[PDB]
Amino acid sequence: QISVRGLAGVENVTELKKNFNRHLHFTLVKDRNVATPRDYYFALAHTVRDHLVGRWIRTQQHYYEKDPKRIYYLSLEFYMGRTLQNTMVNLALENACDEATYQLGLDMEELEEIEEDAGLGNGGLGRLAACFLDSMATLGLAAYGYGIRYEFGIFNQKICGGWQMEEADDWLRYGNPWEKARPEFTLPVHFYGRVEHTSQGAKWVDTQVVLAMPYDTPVPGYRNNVVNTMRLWSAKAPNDFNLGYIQAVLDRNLAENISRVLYPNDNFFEGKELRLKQEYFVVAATLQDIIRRFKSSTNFDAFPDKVAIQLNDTHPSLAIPELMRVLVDLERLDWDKAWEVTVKTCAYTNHTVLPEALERWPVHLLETLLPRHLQIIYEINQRFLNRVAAAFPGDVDRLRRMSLVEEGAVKRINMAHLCIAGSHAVNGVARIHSEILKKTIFKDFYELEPHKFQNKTNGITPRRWLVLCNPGLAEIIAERIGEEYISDLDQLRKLLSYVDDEAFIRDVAKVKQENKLKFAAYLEREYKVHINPNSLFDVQVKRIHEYKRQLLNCLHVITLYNRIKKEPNKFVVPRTVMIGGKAAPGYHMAKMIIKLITAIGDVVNHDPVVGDRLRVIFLENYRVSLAEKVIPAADLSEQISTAGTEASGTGNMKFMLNGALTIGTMDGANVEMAEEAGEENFFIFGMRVEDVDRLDQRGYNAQEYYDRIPELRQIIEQLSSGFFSPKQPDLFKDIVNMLMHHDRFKVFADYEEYVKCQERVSALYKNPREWTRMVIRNIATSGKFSSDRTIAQYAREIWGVEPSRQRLPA
Amino acid sequence: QISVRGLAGVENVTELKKNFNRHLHFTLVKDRNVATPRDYYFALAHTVRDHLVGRWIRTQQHYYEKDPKRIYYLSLEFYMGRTLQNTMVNLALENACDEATYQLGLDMEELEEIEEDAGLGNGGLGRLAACFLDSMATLGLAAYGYGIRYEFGIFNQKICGGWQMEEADDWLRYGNPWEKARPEFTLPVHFYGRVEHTSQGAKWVDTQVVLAMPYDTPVPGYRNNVVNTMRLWSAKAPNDFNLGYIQAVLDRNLAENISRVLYPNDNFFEGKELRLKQEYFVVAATLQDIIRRFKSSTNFDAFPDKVAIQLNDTHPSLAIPELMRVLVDLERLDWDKAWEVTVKTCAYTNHTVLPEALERWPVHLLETLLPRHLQIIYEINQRFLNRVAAAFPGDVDRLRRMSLVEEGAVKRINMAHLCIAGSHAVNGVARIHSEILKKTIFKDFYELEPHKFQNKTNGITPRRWLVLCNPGLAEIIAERIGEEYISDLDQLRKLLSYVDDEAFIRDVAKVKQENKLKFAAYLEREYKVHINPNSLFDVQVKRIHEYKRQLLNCLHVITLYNRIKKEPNKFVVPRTVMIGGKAAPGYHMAKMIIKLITAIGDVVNHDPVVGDRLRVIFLENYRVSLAEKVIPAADLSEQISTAGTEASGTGNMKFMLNGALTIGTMDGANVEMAEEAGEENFFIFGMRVEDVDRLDQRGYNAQEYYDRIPELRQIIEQLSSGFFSPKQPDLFKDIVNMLMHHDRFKVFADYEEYVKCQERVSALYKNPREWTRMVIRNIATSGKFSSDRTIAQYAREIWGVEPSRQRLPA
Ligand SMILES: O=C(NC(=O)c1ccc2ccccc2c1)N[C@@H]1O[C@H](CO)[C@@H](O)[C@H](O)[C@H]1O
Ligand SMILES: O=C(NC(=O)c1ccc2ccccc2c1)N[C@@H]1O[C@H](CO)[C@@H](O)[C@H](O)[C@H]1O
Ligand SMILES: O=C(NC(=O)c1ccc2ccccc2c1)N[C@@H]1O[C@H](CO)[C@@H](O)[C@H](O)[C@H]1O
Ligand SMILES: O=C(NC(=O)c1ccc2ccccc2c1)N[C@@H]1O[C@H](CO)[C@@H](O)[C@H](O)[C@H]1O
Ligand SMILES: O=c1[nH]cnc2c1ncn2[C@@H]1O[C@H](COP(=O)(O)O)[C@@H](O)[C@H]1O
Ligand SMILES: O=c1[nH]cnc2c1ncn2[C@@H]1O[C@H](COP(=O)(O)O)[C@@H](O)[C@H]1O
Ligand SMILES: *Cc1c(COP(=O)(O)O)cnc(C)c1O
Ligand SMILES: *Cc1c(COP(=O)(O)O)cnc(C)c1O
Repeated sequence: QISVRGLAGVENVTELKKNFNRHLHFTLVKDRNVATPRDYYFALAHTVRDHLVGRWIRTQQHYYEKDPKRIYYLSLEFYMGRTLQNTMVNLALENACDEATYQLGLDMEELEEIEEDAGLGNGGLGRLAACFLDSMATLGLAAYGYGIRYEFGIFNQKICGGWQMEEADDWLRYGNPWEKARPEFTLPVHFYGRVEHTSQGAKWVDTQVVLAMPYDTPVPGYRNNVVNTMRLWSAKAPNDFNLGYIQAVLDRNLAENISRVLYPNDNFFEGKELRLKQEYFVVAATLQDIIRRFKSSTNFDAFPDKVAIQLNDTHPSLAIPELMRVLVDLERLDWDKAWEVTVKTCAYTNHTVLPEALERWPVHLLETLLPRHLQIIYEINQRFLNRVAAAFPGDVDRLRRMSLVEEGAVKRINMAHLCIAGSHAVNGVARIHSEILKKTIFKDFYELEPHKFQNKTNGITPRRWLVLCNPGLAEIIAERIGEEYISDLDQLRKLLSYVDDEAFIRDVAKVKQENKLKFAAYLEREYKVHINPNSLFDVQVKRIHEYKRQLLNCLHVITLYNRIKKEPNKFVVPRTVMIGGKAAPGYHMAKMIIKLITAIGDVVNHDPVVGDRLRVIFLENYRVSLAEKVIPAADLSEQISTAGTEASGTGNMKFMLNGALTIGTMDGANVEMAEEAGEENFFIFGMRVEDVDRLDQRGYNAQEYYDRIPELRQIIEQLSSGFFSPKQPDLFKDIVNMLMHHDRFKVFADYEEYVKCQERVSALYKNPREWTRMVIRNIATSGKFSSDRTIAQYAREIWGVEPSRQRLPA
Repeated sequence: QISVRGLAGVENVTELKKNFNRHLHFTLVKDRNVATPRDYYFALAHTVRDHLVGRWIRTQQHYYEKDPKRIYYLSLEFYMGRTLQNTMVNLALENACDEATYQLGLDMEELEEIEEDAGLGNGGLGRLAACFLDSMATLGLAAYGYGIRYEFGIFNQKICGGWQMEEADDWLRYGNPWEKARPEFTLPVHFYGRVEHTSQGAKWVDTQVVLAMPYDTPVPGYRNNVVNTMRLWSAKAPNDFNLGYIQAVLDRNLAENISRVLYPNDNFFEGKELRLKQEYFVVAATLQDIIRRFKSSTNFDAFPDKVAIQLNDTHPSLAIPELMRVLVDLERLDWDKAWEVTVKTCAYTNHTVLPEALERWPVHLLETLLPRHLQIIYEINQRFLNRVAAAFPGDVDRLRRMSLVEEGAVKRINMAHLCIAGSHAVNGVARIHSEILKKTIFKDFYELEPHKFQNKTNGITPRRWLVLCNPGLAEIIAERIGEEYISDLDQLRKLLSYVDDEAFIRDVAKVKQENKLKFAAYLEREYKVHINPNSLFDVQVKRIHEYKRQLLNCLHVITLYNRIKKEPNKFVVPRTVMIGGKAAPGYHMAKMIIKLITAIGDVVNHDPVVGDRLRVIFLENYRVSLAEKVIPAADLSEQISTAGTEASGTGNMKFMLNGALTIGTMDGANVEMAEEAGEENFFIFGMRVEDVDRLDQRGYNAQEYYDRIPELRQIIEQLSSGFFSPKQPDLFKDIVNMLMHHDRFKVFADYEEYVKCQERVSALYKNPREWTRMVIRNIATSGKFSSDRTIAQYAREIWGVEPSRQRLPA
């Protein structure tokens, strides 16, 4: 049908059809007469999966032969989404499979909807790991993703009476065709025990053993025949575990609980023992694999030349003392040499400056669970603080500020300080964020070792986030500039010469309209809600956090409603305001915000005077597969975090690539986005970081804004009096109290500028031609935000390896 | 190589080789360079598995079209063993696969040793279900086996310091290629709750729900292209289960524990709640399947014409009140009509007369877990006792004896009485056992309803228990009488005309010698123990129970040892005495017996004066795959239970088919075996049932035997004084105390006759020609003990269906 989806040759189509029928019969044990749509999905999945095998075996044997430097990306989260369409895209099989299934009397898009998301992450950090794997494979790097195979990923969100309910994400129920179990490569992981000091150094003894069983998932590069591996560990009890009899067998669950469920708290660090076990589990098993592979090529001098370990946040920070443990205790290397190797091997990426999110493990937990690692941490700390004292003699306060050990009621280990000490590179994820790191929370470390600190601005893969989710846009772009931009997104700059092209303007606007029509139909079919497809699609999708300020969006929505009620017969640009995202289960305020959004919707959507001029919809169960649907349909992207709080954002980039304009603060990657597109092509508002700082020094008084802005006062009165909850008039008292007395994120301070900026958005939307021209200027300058660019910078500036777009033989 | 293993045609061999290579590549994702023997096993397994698919689909669709009466065999145990060789045998693929693998440079027998046993049973009852499935498929019956997919089967037995240790049987660790998960056919099972009485009858409400997910395993008939299904249920938590958040997800384990582990207690009934849950779980899920299939053909009059349910012991006895529940509560049938349907549908098989093994569930457990079923049981009981009162007016003691409710400190439900009341047929498993049922424990029920009581003497499948495990014997038999005996074992009678045939005598003896050589080599390679292959292989393998009297065997062994020590320079027939079997983990005496056997071995095997004239070996981890090795190697089969205690035995039949002579009491199927072969061709000794009865009336005094038999006294003195345990002289005091003061099984009473009979065995073994001639007379008359005969009797006399050896189209 469309060019970017590849060739549908007679020979390929015939072959796909017969392999489909073979799998239906031999693999699924069904015949056409009782087969369901799910059976058909699995037959297709197995058929496409077959095409990965040869490339996967030969990629991995190629690495064994050529022995390049290996990149190990350690993460507790890999937010992969669906795999079927992505595999077809990267293998150039999409049109062929579409034709093959059409000829068998099936709709491939319907079959694609059956696949469960691999929801093994919370949001941005987990999705970044997924985009990175795609880019590393596309750039021909010998890269491995290592994590945990959670039996249950991020919870499915149900909305009941306006409240979030959580249910288990049983994503493995029907099986996972994309994983290959490797029980033969099972490895032991140790917990508890005690440290014994012999003549020949320390020994960790009397441990409890949990087995780590790997499951391998292929990661195909874009049309380069490279297939890398994501290896995820599953927890298994040893066979003599607890070995009255029946209870001992049932107690195996205790060991296997390690890989049972993803922790869904993305707001606040909680020192839970099970989480600590997960963190060590992934680290201990992974490092054995790394070392095995390094030995199968005595001398650890060459270790950093052959191995890079990237830590996705501090979550796998135990890699640093674990590497030291193995090198010192098992390999008998001297401390200083082991430390040199460790530092040159490890690099650390930070994802937030919010103090409550930083990992600070109680010493008493580490003492019980990992006694040897605590000893090693103490020794790392002593040697590090000796270096600080020599560099800054007499600066006693610096010593306590930089210590890996935090003093207080409970002693804690600062995992971020551990990561900086033990890594040769530390990076933030957007230019402003990396600057904030050097000026604020890690200032002392930057002064000691300035060379360690880098920036690596985030990116997204243009495969999933353009070609897969928005084929209509990919095609109209390809018609003008060819197909090379898919693996070289900078080429989108060529589209600037089409900003005055009448055909292209019309095509861009047509693709958006079709996407909006498709999404409007999806909302009725799956959720029974009606929307006007001619309205401006105003979208804020991301996890629910106070710093992300969904509340500020709520205030604007109520303002528009109140303005309509005040002057009903005046014209306003119709809007469909869509807010979606999950709240961490223990985050009370976030759960209240969800309830507020639905409550606003209940009043607004049923007011006859409003009509179809304003609609407020909460998008339930926001996840990767839903993002692929809503983002192509969006007109306006809400990126409205308080300046200095959102480290980067990546959703922002997805919307820019897909033809939405952005209303945003100068925060995270928004700054660089506006810089690329031009500030005149961006809807920028609000305090800058400097203005926030000035307000903090003076003290933030919300009452001032309430007193001086009548429209804001009205909203607060409505909230307080029970206008949005007639049967429970005090329902939103917590929200009001927070806004008035303890708002860390200064919602009121940005309100006026936000409302004014929103008026400028509505004004431009009235001029479809000028709206679309500005859209073209955004799409054309989105190239920097490809994760291919990001990964190439990691490769060259941190890992010390060269990327290549060169094909492996098919 | 050998004829009975089928053809190895050029076309088949070429096809098997390429499909093997395809699976290695596409299914296992390996290449020849890093593939291990386990990978090669799985490639072969998948290759053979492919050949089952077409036949499986067409057998099941054939049943849907022809709508025959369906047989449902309900069991908590299916002791299947390995599947690969059995599948090859039944499909006539063995020689072809042997050649195919040979040409790829592999040894198929080595690959076969990699497969784990499916150890989903304890012993005879579980293995009977497995033999029955094979025979039902071979006789073309529309039969389904329904049970539980235990994650852990019967424990692996390790011997440490002479003691049994149990470890988890993690049989699913590497995957199971023989099962097909059917998550789409998941069904709900209800527990707890309460009973509500409305105008429209009773309702069971406020229940907890556990999901039952089926896994299907193919059961191929012998070369008839029939492939039946064994459906095993796995427990799954519903997605809103317990739905702080983390704990709720981890608590899903509580629901899923239902199918976690097989209960290994085969001696003593224990009223454990988890076991009750298992029993209802299998029954509730199975009955929904039965009813669904019956409806997919309103009128339940025809239900018994289309459905037979066979209860393997009382373990699935809840089927009776569950069927009543569904018919009365859900389908709205009147009680009397539902009861008529239930009785005509169900039949019950008893496997023991020992009172401690009978299921007697505390009322308080049923009240909490299954409140509606308890109400139904009470109602069944009232109506049943009304019938008894009308038949035997004024007989008040009969009423309390026959009641399903047992009075006492704790009220209990007698599940056996429930089964008799609710079944149209009740059978024992050997003629003497069925007679004992009618004369003793079920006498009252027999007097009320004599027509219900039947005999169905047990059998074993000649596929697994001759062709598979003893191909050498199968071949020499086939050379003389052809191949038809494999599915018509009565044809073995033709071998009587070869009893004086010199060539055949030599061939029978040669096959035995080769089997003994092969097993002697196995013992050295896998267990590092040396044996004389020229000695008489004296074998007792079965679960360790007091009634089975492994202790009597022990007494004989010590007698031979003491006789040798008394007259060292006298000639005795050399013996290798092999005892093997698992003890239930909580059965203290059985664990002591194992320790005694190893302790005897420790003294006997290291006495220089003994030499290689006597060896005592405990066969560790006795299971189906080990039985297939040891049984073909045996010369003497020990079947020495106290008369009236072993309901049938089936091991006895396996040994008879494989060319061993039997030393046994007139117990269980031994009686019929001796009747078939002729008493002159059997080594019969000891008390008959009548003699045991006479001894009980008088009172059994063990002291009498101790006082009057000097050789017995010596052994007891040796045991008491610490001759077999020098460092713990009182180790065996429990054994001695039991033998002297509370032996339910009269070990001393059979001692003299047993020892004398053993002398007659040794005498015959000195004459190899006459030994072998008697062996031929045994093999020739073993035909009755085919499970094909057993199943044909069930079919005709209980289920009301005709068997057929007719092929389905390939
Ligand atoms: O589709 C599957 N088919 C079988 O296991 C299968 C196929 C044919 C069979 C023929 C005879 C007997 C068993 C069979 C099982 N298995 C599924 O494979 C998935 C992807 O590898 C895996 O995730 C599932 O756990 C498994 O059920
Ligand atoms: O998603 C993020 N964090 C999490 O999901 C997360 C996960 C586990 C946590 C555990 C304890 C405390 C905070 C946690 C946050 N961070 C986001 O990372 C993106 C990728 O760099 C970035 O664009 C966002 O600005 C950042 O908030
Ligand atoms: O052998 C298996 N292979 C795969 O799952 C497989 C094969 C090829 C693949 C290619 C690319 C990505 C994943 C793949 C998985 N799976 C096993 O199938 C068994 C039998 O059906 C089942 O019991 C095991 O659970 C499963 O690991
Ligand atoms: O194996 C048997 N029983 C068990 O394994 C078993 C299983 C679970 C139990 C639970 C509670 C009490 C006893 C149990 C026995 N019985 C044997 O059945 C054979 C087949 O009919 C028969 O040949 C044997 O004589 C009988 O002991
Ligand atoms: O010992 C070896 N001999 C030959 N090939 C090997 C060996 N070790 C690893 N390989 C190849 O490297 C691939 C990946 O190995 P892994 O990354 O260590 O798991 C395998 O699939 C093999 O093709
Ligand atoms: O609804 C039906 N239409 C056609 N075939 C069916 C239908 N129901 C069952 N079958 C056939 O019967 C087989 C076994 O079904 P089951 O025993 O009910 O699980 C299936 O594999 C089908 O081939
Ligand atoms: C991209 C993405 C995110 C990250 O969005 P931000 O707006 O950067 O927080 C979160 N969830 C999903 C499902 C995503 O795809
Ligand atoms: C046949 C068999 C049994 C039954 O043996 P009996 O001697 O009849 O108790 C027990 N276990 C296994 C593994 C068997 O094969």
